[PDB]
Amino acid sequence: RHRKVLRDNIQGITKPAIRRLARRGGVKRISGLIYEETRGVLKVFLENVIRDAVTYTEHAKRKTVTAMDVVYALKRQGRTLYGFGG
Amino acid sequence: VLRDNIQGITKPAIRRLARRGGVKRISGLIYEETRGVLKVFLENVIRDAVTYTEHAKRKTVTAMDVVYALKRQGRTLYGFGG
Amino acid sequence: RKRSRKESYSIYVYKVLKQVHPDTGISSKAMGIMNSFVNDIFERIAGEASRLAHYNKRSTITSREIQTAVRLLLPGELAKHAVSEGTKAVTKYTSAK
Amino acid sequence: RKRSRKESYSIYVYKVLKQVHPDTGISSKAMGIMNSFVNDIFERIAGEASRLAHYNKRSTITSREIQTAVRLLLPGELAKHAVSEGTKAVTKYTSAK
Amino acid sequence: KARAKAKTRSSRAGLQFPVGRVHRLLRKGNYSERVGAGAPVYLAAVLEYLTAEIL
Amino acid sequence: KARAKAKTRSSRAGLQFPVGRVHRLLRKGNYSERVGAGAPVYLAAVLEYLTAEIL
Repeated sequence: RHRKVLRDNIQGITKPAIRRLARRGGVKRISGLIYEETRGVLKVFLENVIRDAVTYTEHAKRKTVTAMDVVYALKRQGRTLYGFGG
Repeated sequence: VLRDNIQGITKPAIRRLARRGGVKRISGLIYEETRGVLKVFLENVIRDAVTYTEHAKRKTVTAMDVVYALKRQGRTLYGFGG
Repeated sequence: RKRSRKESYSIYVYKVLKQVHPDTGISSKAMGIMNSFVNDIFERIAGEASRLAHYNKRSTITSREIQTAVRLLLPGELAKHAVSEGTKAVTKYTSAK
Repeated sequence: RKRSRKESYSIYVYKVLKQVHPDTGISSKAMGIMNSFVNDIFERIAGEASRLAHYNKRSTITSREIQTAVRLLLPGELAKHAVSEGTKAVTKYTSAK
Repeated sequence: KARAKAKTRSSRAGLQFPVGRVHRLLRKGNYSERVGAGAPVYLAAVLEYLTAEIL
Repeated sequence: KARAKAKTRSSRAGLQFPVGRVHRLLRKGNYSERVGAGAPVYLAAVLEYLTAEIL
């Protein structure tokens, strides 16, 4: 058998979920090639933020990533986040 | 005769700038809109500049005020000190 | 029995809310939002004031510097009204010692 | 006879330039550019270090914090080579007291 | 001594937001070496007005 | 006393950028209360490397 669920990866971010997301942005009609590209885009964003978060985590000699690290890592990219402390 | 002075930013100079930006062909209506856009940018900067100016109780605008006001709008500028 | 102590701006936000809309409540998440918002604005203003001070080789942050930073960061009419409140506050505080 | 004193990083840049390309000069404007560049990077790194320290409730800025800030601000290979140079410098400084 | 009873600086300012906590936060936080008495009142007032507008 | 002759910290580092001026700039600038000896050497090396790359 070969499942590895659909890639054991980003492909669990299913199509209709992206559809709902595009619906939030007011969009009506989407092409079939969008999905994959969006996924790649998402990955890049996450990568950068997570990297920074992990780096903050590494400075405190912890093995648990806290919310605060995510907040700060987001703040440095100009995407400050409210509602989780800081 | 003077013409609100925004007209000192003439057509051919704007054409030249657009040429530096890779533009080949320009409609006639661009000019007015561009002028307005330019005005807005300047206004914001100078406001901040003058604010820094007002804080020192000086009457002479210095480069540093402009540099700071530019820095705070996310358009940091190099080559005039600081 | 060991116990810590985390401060916030909650209680004060609650007071203000009861002043402006007596028959209205507010959830914990939103209060957290307001807490983070207050912290963010505080940080911006203090940092900007610091930068102004350092640029003019003055070692004291005063009301003047705060006023300046407010005019820089905020736009227009919001700045004017807030500045009004600040000036009124200083005038009241300085008199009734 | 009254006279001031404005410091800059000019001379050090000149040394570096002669080290890397002996038969080459540089104009004043570009030297000013390099001066501004240096000051900007210095400000970013120190500011970020400060923010890291304040977030972990440590009141000392050490080499560790700088190293972390560098890994945060700069991307990839530039960071790796820079970090290596810095580590080498610390290792040389600490030994030859 | 007399030890006049202490009212809060907030109560002198006629404000609800605090002052003393703000002063402490300005001292700890590497913003300046010294802080003048007037600053935190101004700052607190600004915060109050913004918070009132939002709510 | 002996008063060994003072070589620069830069020379100990084998660098061309300075160190002492950086130390002063970190003390004045409200970045932290105290600064450790290792930091400015690290920062100096970083500045020199970047400068060399650009030139």
